[PDB]
Amino acid sequence: MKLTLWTYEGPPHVGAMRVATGMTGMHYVLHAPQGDTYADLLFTMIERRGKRPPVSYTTFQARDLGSDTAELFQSACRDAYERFQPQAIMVGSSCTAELIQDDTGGLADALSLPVPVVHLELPSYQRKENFGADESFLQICRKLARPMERTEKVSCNLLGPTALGFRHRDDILEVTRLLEGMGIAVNAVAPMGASPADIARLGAAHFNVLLYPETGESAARWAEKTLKQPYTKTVPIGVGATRDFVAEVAALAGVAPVADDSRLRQPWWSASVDSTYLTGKRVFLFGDATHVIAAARVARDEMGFEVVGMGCYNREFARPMRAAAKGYGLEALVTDDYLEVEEAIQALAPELILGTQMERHIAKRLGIPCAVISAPVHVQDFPARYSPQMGFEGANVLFDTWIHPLTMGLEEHLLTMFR
Amino acid sequence: MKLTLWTYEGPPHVGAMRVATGMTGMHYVLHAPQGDTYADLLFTMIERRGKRPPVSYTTFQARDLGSDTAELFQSACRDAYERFQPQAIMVGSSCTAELIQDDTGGLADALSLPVPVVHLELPSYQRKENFGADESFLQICRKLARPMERTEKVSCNLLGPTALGFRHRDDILEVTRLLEGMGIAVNAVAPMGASPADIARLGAAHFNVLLYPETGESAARWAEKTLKQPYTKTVPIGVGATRDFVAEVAALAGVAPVADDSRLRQPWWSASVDSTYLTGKRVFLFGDATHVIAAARVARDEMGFEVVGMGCYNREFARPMRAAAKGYGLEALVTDDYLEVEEAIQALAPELILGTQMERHIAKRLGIPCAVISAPVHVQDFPARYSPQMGFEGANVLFDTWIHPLTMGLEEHLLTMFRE
Amino acid sequence: RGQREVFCGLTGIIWLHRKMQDAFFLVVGSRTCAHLLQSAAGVMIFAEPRFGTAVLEEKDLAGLADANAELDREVDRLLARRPDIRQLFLVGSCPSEVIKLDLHRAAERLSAHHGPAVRVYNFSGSGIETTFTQGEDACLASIVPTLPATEARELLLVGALPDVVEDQAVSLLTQLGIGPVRCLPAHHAAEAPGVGPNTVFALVQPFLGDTHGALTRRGARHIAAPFPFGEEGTTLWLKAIADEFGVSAETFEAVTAAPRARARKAVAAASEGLRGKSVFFLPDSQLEPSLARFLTRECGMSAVEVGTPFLHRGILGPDLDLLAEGPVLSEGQDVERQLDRVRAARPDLTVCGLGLANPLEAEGFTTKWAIELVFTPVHFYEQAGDLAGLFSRPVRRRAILR
Amino acid sequence: RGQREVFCGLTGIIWLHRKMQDAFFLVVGSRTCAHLLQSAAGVMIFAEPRFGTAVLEEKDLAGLADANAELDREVDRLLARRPDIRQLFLVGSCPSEVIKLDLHRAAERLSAHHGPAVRVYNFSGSGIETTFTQGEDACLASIVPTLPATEARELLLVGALPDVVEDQAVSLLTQLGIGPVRCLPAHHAAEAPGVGPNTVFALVQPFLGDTHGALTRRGARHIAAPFPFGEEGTTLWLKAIADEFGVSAETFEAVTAAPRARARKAVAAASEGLRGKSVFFLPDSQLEPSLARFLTRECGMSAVEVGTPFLHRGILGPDLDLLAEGPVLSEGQDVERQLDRVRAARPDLTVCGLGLANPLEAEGFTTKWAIELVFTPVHFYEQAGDLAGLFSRPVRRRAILR
Ligand code: PMR
Ligand code: PMR
Ligand SMILES: [Cu+2]
Ligand SMILES: [Cu+2]
Repeated sequence: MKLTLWTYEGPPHVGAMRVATGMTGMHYVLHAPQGDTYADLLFTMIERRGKRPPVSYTTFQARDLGSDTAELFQSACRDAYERFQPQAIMVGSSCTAELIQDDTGGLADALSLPVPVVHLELPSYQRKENFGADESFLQICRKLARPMERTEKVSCNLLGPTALGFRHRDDILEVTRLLEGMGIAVNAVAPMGASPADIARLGAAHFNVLLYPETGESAARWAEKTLKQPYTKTVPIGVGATRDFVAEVAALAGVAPVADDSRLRQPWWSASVDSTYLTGKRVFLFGDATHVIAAARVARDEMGFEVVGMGCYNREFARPMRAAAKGYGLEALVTDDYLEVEEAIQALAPELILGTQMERHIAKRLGIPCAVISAPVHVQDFPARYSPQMGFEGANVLFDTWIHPLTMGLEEHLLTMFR
Repeated sequence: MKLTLWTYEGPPHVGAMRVATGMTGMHYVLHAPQGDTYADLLFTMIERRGKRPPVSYTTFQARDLGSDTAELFQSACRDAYERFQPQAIMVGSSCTAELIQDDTGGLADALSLPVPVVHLELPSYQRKENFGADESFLQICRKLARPMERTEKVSCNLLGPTALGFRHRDDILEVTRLLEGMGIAVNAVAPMGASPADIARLGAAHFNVLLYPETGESAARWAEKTLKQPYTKTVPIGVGATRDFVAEVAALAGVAPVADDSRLRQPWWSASVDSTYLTGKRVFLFGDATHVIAAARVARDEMGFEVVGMGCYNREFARPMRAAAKGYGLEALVTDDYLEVEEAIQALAPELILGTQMERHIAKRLGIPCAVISAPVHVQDFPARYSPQMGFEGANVLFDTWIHPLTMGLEEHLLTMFRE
Repeated sequence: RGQREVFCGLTGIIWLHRKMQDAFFLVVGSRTCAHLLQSAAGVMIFAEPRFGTAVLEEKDLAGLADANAELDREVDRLLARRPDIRQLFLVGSCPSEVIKLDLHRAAERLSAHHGPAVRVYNFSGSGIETTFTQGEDACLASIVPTLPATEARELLLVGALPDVVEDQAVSLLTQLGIGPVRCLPAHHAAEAPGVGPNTVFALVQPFLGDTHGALTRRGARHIAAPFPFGEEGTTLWLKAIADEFGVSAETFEAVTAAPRARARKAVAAASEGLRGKSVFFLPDSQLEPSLARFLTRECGMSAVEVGTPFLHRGILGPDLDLLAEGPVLSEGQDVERQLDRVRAARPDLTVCGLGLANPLEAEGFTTKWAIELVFTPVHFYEQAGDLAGLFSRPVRRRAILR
Repeated sequence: RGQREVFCGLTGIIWLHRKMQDAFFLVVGSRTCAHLLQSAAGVMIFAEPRFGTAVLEEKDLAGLADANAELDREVDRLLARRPDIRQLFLVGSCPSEVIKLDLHRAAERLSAHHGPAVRVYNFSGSGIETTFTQGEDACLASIVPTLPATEARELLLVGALPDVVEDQAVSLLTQLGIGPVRCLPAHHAAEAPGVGPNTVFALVQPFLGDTHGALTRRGARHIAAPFPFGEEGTTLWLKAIADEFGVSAETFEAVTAAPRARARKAVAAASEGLRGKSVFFLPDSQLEPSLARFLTRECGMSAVEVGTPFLHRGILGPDLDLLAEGPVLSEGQDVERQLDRVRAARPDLTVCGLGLANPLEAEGFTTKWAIELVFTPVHFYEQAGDLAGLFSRPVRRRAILR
């Protein structure tokens, strides 16, 4: 019953909702009490989305309970099909709806809508938003994706990018550029650029590229078994990881490793005499395990930083995080509580912190350089400009974003000394 | 005569070194005293070049004066040729060598080096840096560019980008992708990404694209006069200016205007409810005339700000400045003195300041949100990331860069209100 | 009847705890309500707020006595962190109501536990029962049945108001000269005032209906007046206060002449962009009747429709009499049908819910979002010009951009 | 002879500006020298520093008397603007030297008609005559003409020590048991030292040649000591000072044993990366033989050659004597041939200027920039580890970055 002031992840119904709005033509009716519409404006505000999210809440009140709740669910799904006209439907329940004896699948099946309907079961109190998104994507793949014939040219599927994600759009663009330079053609991108037709085309790709394991591991493994599609275990964040990803993708496809590193500037700008002071700086890393692992690798190898703290808020990723932290000689801070992170920061005192929005604000109160590298972000952290976190230009973006706070601190300190 | 602590532009020879660093295979031989090698290094840090700028200094001393200066210049030019093997050489004079009656022309001619030598005549004390770069580029074009049979297809030249320039490198890529999308292949880019072969290839283009007037205006006028090269008068900074530039260039090439608006996100983000507070913000704008005029257009038209200040340090562009400022109901501030700009900022008290690095520091002292849009910059402003100021991606970059200080100040104020 | 886009009542906590510095709002809710508070509060979350939510686990939902024990232990840990807090607010939430955990009995137990100093009032802001600004009055409607009685005939400003607006209202009422003012929401429990049949209460915000009932049971009788939105509404508010207290007409006019002129010039300056325009009101904040009236007469705008999540005719009476016969008054929400209606009407400006604000901008309709009116000082005379500017700004930006 | 890559003497103004609070550095030069100061200062110009340039125009060039008159007017305006400045320094420049404008006569006139409050001296920072740190030499040698002739024996520490380094040196000397200690670059004119036949001086910096000559004409005598950069060199410096002061060896050792241990530990803490490495010095800051001795003996780092723009054997003797015979000395500067020499040597660390650092790094040569030692406090005991880390950090970064 521990009181929570800040939550790193939301309820799984939010995570599954990050899949519906990414997909085009997929509307999902979710049983929620009247007032759970707050999560709808996350995409309209934080992600600045013109489209209304494909969510049709039942919005049951205290007046309507018992059979009336089922009546509201039935009518909501009927209206969603009748007017919203989705190409596919998936059904879920919020925490309050889960608590009552509500069966999402039964009413939707009784409606017998011609469009496919995907029933999601999510334990709202045990799991969190990332599991909701992952398991929702898994259910959509299982319901729609079939083992269709392979394509003529080499085709890859970009699994993992979901809505309300950190740099997902620009990272999609960068990885698409790398794959096109390789010679591979992206058969489909899910769930960000996906459609119910596109998921049916997941069986067409020769291999799957798993950009974000949090939202795409389970789809990747299910495609590995049922669809006989092998997926890449490496995430291309930073120059070294980008080269490793290029090698892995070339090995999987059989294509030649043509990576345009002309765009690359992070190695040379790091090797310059300017970035000498960057050597030995202490960095604390928190956020999603993939981002933190990649950022720690980048900071230690390419940026010349000493990885001083490492942790993730994905308890589902405890083992890779622990293994990576043992790689740099640390213990992984796998915690979902911001207070443990704050105590680690105070007792540890890093020079620079890279992490979530909570991470950045903790640093601001502690008065030490802060940058954002993880999924929990503000509206301002969603950029209109082209700011990938992956690929060779993503390396330049990472270098600039990480060195910007240190440069501000150095310039301000020098000015204050001079005055 | 006057006590100056901050200069918006350097001596005229610096712009010539900027042109030399921009092009490959061009060497600049400077008659300068020892200690004028300071400008060699701005490129190696601020622009961060992997290779030394292709410039040489005589570095004469008290011992090397009179005829010894002439001997030093002769030997320096000959050694520069025999060591660097450049395809072309230009010779110039600093303030100290301009004081003495040493003539770079006769000394450069007497060596009779086989590669073409370009003779640069720049009044150091009277003039400034941007004129130096413009005249250097113009003299290179005269000495190298010749009337040439036009290309088989539609080909264009990007004129203006020189070394030590405000996001010139990313603007090159952005305008280049714009041109390929519209169906026009780039013939050559000068001064940046140019060689003495490429300067001669300037006659092969169907038309000229003048990205930066400050360093590339004179070359375009000369090409119009002799090379018969029409030059675009629209600088594609901002969505509206980008569309105007696209229309003008499509008309010049005769191809249908096809521009990729998929990457564009600035108009929608400014149209969002989150951008409502931006309306009515008072912005002061200073720096190079072209960038400031374009930024004022961007701000007023789609950022919703009101431009309560406009000024430039380019005396050569005072007239377009005063013409543009009138369209917004203001008089421009054509000055090179930082005290005048500081007093204008204090009197105006704008909510946001867009200008050079000096303007950013002035805003920081005055506690005003600041952003940098103009040429005088530090290492920090030169980004490793793709940060164009032109095209639609440049418009997105402009939006984010301009609203970053405002959103940062808003967040700080919100936190202060919430908890003391 | 259908889908309803409006926030569940816990969102009223986010601006309540700014008024009440000795009150901690301990939400008893699931992960979803924690996420609501964290998201809505946004920047607040990083400045040690006074609201915290005790998440219910599967071991928590089972049983009630164990849930009560865990809630009590959580309260003790929190009081260890914050001994300064003396009026805690257990807040019922949707899963808490489904658990049927007794907030009343918990209030009694915790009040007995810390009788002398820390006294705890519990209300409900669950979405099944309470929506948006109904979160605020429900909080106040829980304190009222427990405040001490008094035997002095006094005026009290019922409703949460910003400190600037509160001091301005107090100054205006003292300029009237008759009647002492004791604001109902006490910023500190030690500063708690007294309410009884002697007192008379004048409403300052339209969503306060449960407080209306609680004060009706207290014995005080309402004085109906237009609510302070714009120069004219606040003018009639002060006029009704003066009539209730027998303050002479000439003294009230002399007091209000200059500030009324200032407010008039302020609204006139901002209404120019809005002159001859149309407005659509989507039901979120319950502020919509008074806002529509103020925009209709002071700002010269035309209202297609005024929508209300809950219409209290009793208190909104006078503001409805001032409001023209033009617009259609809607009670409840059907977001799909309302969206179709606003698409059909093509209003120049649409005061709509925040979740619908950006999509409506995408469709091409200028929008204003009432939650800012909930926080921003838009009440009374001086802030009336700011209130007009809030609606003027979106249309002005639409004109400037295109 | 040939192309040289050492900055003209005006760059020494920016740090002398930092050391001398009562001194303003008025540079009579062209726009090129103003751009030099602006580029070199970086952030410092934005803090309204004390160095300004009187840019000469074409009419200034044409008319010598006109130039003198407007110089006088500029100084009058500066004195009106800044009442705090009590000593003003006209800095010679290349264009001013070609002008033949006698800045010494100008300084005489200015001190005549602005004194006694304002003391006006001249020193030349022109590249044609003065190179880099010799500008500090030029200023410190220009002040000593006007120093009073004393009759009491005085120890004169000469050099622009950092204030923290200055106070450490002062405390260490006073606890040695020496008499009074004075510093030549005094922050204030009233604090300026006195020089006489009995007065004796010790040089903290090697490139202070002109001062070493000038103080001799006033009767002062030099201390034959190695320059106190780190660990043992500091011990030799203090021991020579004690020997000229008659301080016995045993009390000296008892005093310096405590700092010596931390100095040795700090040097060893950062010399581990430097172990078994080669150093290459480019002539930039006339400091090179001293840090070469430090690196070869204390850090155990091989030296292929030591380059100085002008090596003064008289002051550099003891440091050169302690330096090994194997390293070879370079006189003058020809960066074109020196780059081929550095390519032939293939050193693991190449100390050079900021200008050549990046191109050498692109070629695979780890580079250190010598201008940083004159800024960062690196002398004496406590900063020995700082200097060692300063030299080791580029090597470490190259090791990590592969
Ligand atoms: C010759 C011109 C020049 C310029 C443009 C500057 C600024 C500047 N010089 Mg270095 N620098 C040059 C040389 C020298 N700089 C000097 C000072 C100085 C310092 C303290 C520092 C430095 C550096 C640089 C740099 C890099 C700015 C950066 O660190 O962000 C610029 C452009 C900077 C560095 O190398 O980064 C660790 C740094 O710490 N300069 C001095 C003053 C006497 C000289 C003449
Ligand atoms: C419902 C949740 C939600 C989220 C994701 C945030 C963050 C955020 N809320 Mg804040 N807010 C949402 C809406 C509301 N917020 C609240 C308060 C508030 C206001 C007054 C303001 C705001 C806004 C926002 C915004 C816009 C980002 C901002 O301008 O800082 C986000 C994403 C912000 C604004 O300018 O909106 C355009 C601002 O001034 N919200 C409230 C509590 C009643 C609600 C329900
Ligand atoms: Cu910042
Ligand atoms: Cu900033």
